Amino acid sequence: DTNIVTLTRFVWEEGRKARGTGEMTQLLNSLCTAVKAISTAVRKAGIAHLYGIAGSTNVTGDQVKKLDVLSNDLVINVLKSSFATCVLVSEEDKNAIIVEPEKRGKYVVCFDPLDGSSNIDCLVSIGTIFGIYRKNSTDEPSEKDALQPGRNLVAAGYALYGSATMLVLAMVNGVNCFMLDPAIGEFILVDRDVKIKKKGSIYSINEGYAKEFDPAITEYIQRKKFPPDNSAPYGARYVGSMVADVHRTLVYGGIFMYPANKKSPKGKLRLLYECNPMAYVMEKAGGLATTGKEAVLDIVPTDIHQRAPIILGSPEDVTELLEIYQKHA
Amino acid sequence: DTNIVTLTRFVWEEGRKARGTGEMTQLLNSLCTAVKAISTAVRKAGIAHLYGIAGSTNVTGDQVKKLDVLSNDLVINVLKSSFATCVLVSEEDKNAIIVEPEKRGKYVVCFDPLDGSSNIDCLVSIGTIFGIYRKNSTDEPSEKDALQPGRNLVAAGYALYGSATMLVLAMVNGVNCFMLDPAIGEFILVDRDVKIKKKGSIYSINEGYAKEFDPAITEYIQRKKFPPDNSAPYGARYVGSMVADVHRTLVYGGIFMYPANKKSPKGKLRLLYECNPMAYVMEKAGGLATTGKEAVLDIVPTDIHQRAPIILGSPEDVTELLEIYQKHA
Amino acid sequence: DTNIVTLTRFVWEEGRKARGTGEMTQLLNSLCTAVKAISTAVRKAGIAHLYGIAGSTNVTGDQVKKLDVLSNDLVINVLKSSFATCVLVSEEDKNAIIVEPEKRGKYVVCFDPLDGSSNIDCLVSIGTIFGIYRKNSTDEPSEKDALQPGRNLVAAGYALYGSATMLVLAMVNGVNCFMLDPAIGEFILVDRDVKIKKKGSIYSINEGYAKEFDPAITEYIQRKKFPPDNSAPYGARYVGSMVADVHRTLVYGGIFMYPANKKSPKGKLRLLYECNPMAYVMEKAGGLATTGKEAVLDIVPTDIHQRAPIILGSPEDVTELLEIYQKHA
Amino acid sequence: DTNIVTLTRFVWEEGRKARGTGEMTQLLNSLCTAVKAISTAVRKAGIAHLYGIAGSTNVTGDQVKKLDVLSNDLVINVLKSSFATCVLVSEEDKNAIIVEPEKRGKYVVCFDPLDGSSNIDCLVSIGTIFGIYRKNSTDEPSEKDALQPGRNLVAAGYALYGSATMLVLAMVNGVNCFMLDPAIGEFILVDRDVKIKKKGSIYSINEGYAKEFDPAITEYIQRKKFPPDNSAPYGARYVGSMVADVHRTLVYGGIFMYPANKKSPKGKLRLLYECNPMAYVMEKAGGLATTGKEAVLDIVPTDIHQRAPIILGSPEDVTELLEIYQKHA
Ligand SMILES: O=P(O)(O)OC[C@H]1O[C@](O)(CO)[C@@H](O)[C@@H]1O
Ligand SMILES: O=P(O)(O)OC[C@H]1O[C@](O)(CO)[C@@H](O)[C@@H]1O
Ligand SMILES: O=P(O)(O)OC[C@H]1O[C@](O)(CO)[C@@H](O)[C@@H]1O
Ligand SMILES: O=P(O)(O)OC[C@H]1O[C@](O)(CO)[C@@H](O)[C@@H]1O
Ligand SMILES: [Mg+2]
Ligand SMILES: [Mg+2]
Ligand SMILES: [Mg+2]
Ligand SMILES: [Mg+2]
Ligand SMILES: [Mg+2]
Ligand SMILES: [Mg+2]
Ligand SMILES: [Mg+2]
Ligand SMILES: [Mg+2]
Ligand SMILES: [Mg+2]
Ligand SMILES: [Mg+2]
Ligand SMILES: [Mg+2]
Ligand SMILES: [Mg+2]
Repeated sequence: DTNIVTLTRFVWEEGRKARGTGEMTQLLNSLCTAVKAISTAVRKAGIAHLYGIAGSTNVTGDQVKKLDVLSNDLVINVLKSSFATCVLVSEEDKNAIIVEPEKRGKYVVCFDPLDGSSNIDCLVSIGTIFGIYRKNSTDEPSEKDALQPGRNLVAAGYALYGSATMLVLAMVNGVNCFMLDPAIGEFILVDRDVKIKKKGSIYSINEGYAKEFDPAITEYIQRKKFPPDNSAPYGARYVGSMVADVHRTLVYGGIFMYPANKKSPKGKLRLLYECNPMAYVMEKAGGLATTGKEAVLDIVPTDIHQRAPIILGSPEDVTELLEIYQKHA
Repeated sequence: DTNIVTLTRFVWEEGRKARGTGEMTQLLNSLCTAVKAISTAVRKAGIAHLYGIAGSTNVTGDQVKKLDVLSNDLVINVLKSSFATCVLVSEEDKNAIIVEPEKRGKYVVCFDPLDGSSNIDCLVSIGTIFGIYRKNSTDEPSEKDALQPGRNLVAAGYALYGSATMLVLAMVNGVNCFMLDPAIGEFILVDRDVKIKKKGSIYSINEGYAKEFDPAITEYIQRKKFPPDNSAPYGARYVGSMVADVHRTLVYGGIFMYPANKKSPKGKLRLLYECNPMAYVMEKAGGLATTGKEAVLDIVPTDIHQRAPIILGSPEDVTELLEIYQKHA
Repeated sequence: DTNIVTLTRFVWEEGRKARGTGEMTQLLNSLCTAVKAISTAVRKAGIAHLYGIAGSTNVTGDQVKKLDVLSNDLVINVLKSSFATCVLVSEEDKNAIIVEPEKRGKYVVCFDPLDGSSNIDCLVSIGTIFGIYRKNSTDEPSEKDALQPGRNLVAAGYALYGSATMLVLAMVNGVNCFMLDPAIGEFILVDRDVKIKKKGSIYSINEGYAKEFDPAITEYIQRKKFPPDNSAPYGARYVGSMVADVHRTLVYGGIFMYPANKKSPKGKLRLLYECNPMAYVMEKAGGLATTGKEAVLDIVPTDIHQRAPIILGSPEDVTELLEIYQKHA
Repeated sequence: DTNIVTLTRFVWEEGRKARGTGEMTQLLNSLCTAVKAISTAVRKAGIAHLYGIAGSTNVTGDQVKKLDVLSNDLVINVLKSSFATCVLVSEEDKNAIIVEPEKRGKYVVCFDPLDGSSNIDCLVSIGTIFGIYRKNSTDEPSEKDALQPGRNLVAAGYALYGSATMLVLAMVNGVNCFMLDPAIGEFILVDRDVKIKKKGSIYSINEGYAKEFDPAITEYIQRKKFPPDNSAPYGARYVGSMVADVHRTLVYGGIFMYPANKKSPKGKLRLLYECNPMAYVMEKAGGLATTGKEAVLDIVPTDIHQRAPIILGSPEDVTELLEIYQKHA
């Protein structure tokens, strides 16, 4: 169209304001390259024979897939080569990766290189999740520097490999959506300064765990099906990939839940590279993100791979649920 | 790789056996071209400004979307130009389209040009559904020729615009999956002669209608959450696009339900271009497809736009549900 | 645009007229798949490390390149699998390939799988050339069936991997250009029934052989630079890939020459899979194609790999040259 | 491959050394986006109906084409939005474009947005040419700042839309080739620190102007055809697009000539955005670039649209020609 707002440009201009080393741009710019490479391998994964196990288990017990490994090498290498990072945390690595001194920059990046594992083989939409923190310490970089609360985030978001490829990016001022254009391989701004509705009509949870749910979730779900005021019941949606279910929740509004259950005190989703980035996006969009007892973004992690319940979405729906928990406490 | 099994080749060879006019190949071959064009517009739909209403209502009351209109023109035109069709039924047209005499062939094609409407804007996977019948009558072609039971189907299947684009094709001998390769725009065979597991671990239904469900569905869902034998409960998945939920059901096994409810005697999904094609795929894959009272494929339609409950999936799961209905009858 | 004239459709309709086995369509349709695969590997050849020698010499003494080998396997396999061919002649194979009995069809296809070898590494436009003959004999298929004059051709043309990818196709009624659309991988009709100008302003020959040229070529070139009537001199163009130089000659008009020289009685270009297909295109376009002494299309070959001088182009320019040769004879 | 040297990365690292504002990277990075957009429109130009005149004449008398206009808007807009430029000179604009104050940076960029005009319609390879100078003056930016000799260049090069898309980039330390990967839309390093052979075997000139050539060119051409030492004659190549002929000359070696003629005292190629960028590339590659009487890079321009003879290539060939001119002087 001959004037093209790309994620690359939009980023200079934003951080142009606060005169900067500009290495955030180099960082985000390297992450896009990793995102396009993953998007491309995923669009042809059965032709490239990329579905299957790799033959290892990761620290949180996931059966690793070939695409986990490809997308993880891709993200690690482009992050290093950006000269903008010093500590990397990934779902797929037991410990934090410390960047070699020549390539160090001031940022720590937590990421899930491929989220949605149960959905790879059936071609359901899948994604990549990331959060970026500035290094706070003066000490030599270490795993410690990844142990900050989600409120310290400077940038967060995700790539969605859906019917189209979208890069959702949240920073201190707001949330912006960029769609990948396959013909020129740029990320193009499509939604500016996104805000989630005050209240939704959709609830998204895996109801197969009904037997393990706490009484607050149980009551809340029953209320979504049998409204007390005789309003229309909520529709149910659970795609089964966090990135897809959170993304719909952002665009259409509503609520997404992966609560603590009887079996899991801490839920299943991982705090550093699933829960915090999603909660940061939601908060920057005007929504909320809570365990049922406290804000996800205030938790000080003690383990890079720790888990957390999460309930996120429109503020009115998330608040109604918080009240049920307070009512039971 | 220099030997390429494309959907085009695989089709000559199959129908090569029964020496043929070969116009089925011309037909399926034209449908691929429509499928690649739709796949391409969908991958860049927000950049092309293709999300939104068109500003009409279709015969079954859907709020029409720009992509409904594009994908529907694309399918109509390529079907005509194939010289293989005489009657077209589409979700988006009040009546059957009769093909102009110069372009007539012996096939009637029912299709949903873009399925998954609620999922377009949030980038969730979406699709195209079709079923092909031979003309049975000697009369001038008419809407009548689309009114055959699903058992008369000669070919059926769907395109899935997911993380990758897949063409699932069922014919008298079996079901085969072809993945679109974006670099050369061919459909490449990836799964040969697919069979669905005897029994699954996943149930897929919109539980927001709990208040309208009949007692058979209600009991069946409660049994999936609280197993009587104390086996692990089923996981829940509901993407919200028929094509995506059926596809997962085909690959991983399990069950998919869009049952009659108190509000809808006939359910919501449409018999000619949603229920029959999916039920034909399932049956050709070794699964089942029933209203709760009879086989989808035996219903003789009386209206091109009529609806039908549908419950489809692994034979063991679909049978357990049928028993509950018999138990209540 | 929702009505798409593809090479696939245009071919059914043409041969629809003369009711046919339709295996020409299957043939041309398989050749497109090979053409898109080659087009794709060529667009990324330095990234895939596809420039270089393969490490063999072919029958006419060419230093073979990796891309020669890839494009040649691709063309052989798709031709076989089309069930439309019984004898294949390729630049890259010492002898004619006889197709295994199960896959036999009635066509013999001569082809140059990758033309333009000197131009691969410098990214200059390159191509694929082919001619198709019906089998005339009743004998078991043999190399003999490829030894027919170019006038027996039923179809001929070329793919050009230039700034865009074009498939030029000549058949009994005329010449049509199809451009490959990278987004949907179809060949789309762009120029219908092409005709070359009666007279051009461009001459295309490698003038580095001035010392070996016969006196007819020498005089003709001097006349192009110093017109006797004081008209503007012709411009010179020599891309150095037959497919590119012939294609420009077709579109803009003019003349292309690879004449016999003192060193080569028969010139360098190869009769079966370079000279005949190009001469058939030219003649179907209203131009001419001659050795300097006789029509290329009338030569009865005695060797699948024999060479022939060729001078082709607008009829007025090619005739002026023929007169010079008659004048010298 | 999971480690990807892109033009983007390679540029940070180079200019990383000399700690910088980094706006050269932003500049080159914006130019790539323009280059991919042009590459994409050119690959489908006949399907998009992009061949034809626009219906104007530019300052140096060229009949303007639709693609001239598209590629020129694309380059202007991405240059502005980079915040790295203050003065733009383009073939297609009568005067220098002064950038609006908010978007000013320190660089002046001269460019030919689409070179190769005679070759667009016949699908011959075409290109984009550019040279970048730092602003030297303290005055408000003006056309004056584009009037520097080619020796002041900080960066120069070209995009080639050939069988593949290549970005050739010359800077103070050397010349590097990046190939565009269509699947991820990045420029990937393929040739590092390119050097042109000391001596070639190819001469590239439009011999249709034989009647207007000076006696030095005439003798030089005759020597290429009739070697005095009885070595093999040079091959001739003239694609007819400067970018293609210069690129081959860089890779294979040899010589390229667009000399002053009797009709044109200054030749035809344009100094600011054709001759200088090409001469800078050549010199950085170890070759030479001369008018026949002086180095192209030393000419102080007096007019943004002035023309210059140019003879460029391997140093041994270019020197032999210079000697002929000295011999005639
Ligand atoms: O199958 P479950 O227990 O509902 O898990 C679904 C969740 O698991 C994940 O795959 C991560 O493991 C998320 O993407 C998704 O939200
Ligand atoms: O929102 P609901 O009532 O669950 O409808 C979902 C169904 O509707 C459809 O969009 C068709 O209208 C299907 O693709 C999907 O199965
Ligand atoms: O280098 P030469 O002798 O001019 O050969 C050019 C010819 O050679 C070919 O590469 C075939 O060998 C043709 O494509 C082209 O016309
Ligand atoms: O047709 P001519 O006079 O040889 O001009 C060819 C030159 O013209 C250009 O098109 C620029 O006008 C160059 O790309 C090419 O070198
Ligand atoms: Mg995992
Ligand atoms: Mg995850
Ligand atoms: Mg993961
Ligand atoms: Mg609808
Ligand atoms: Mg539907
Ligand atoms: Mg629909
Ligand atoms: Mg060869
Ligand atoms: Mg050849
Ligand atoms: Mg060849
Ligand atoms: Mg021009
Ligand atoms: Mg130019
Ligand atoms: Mg130009």
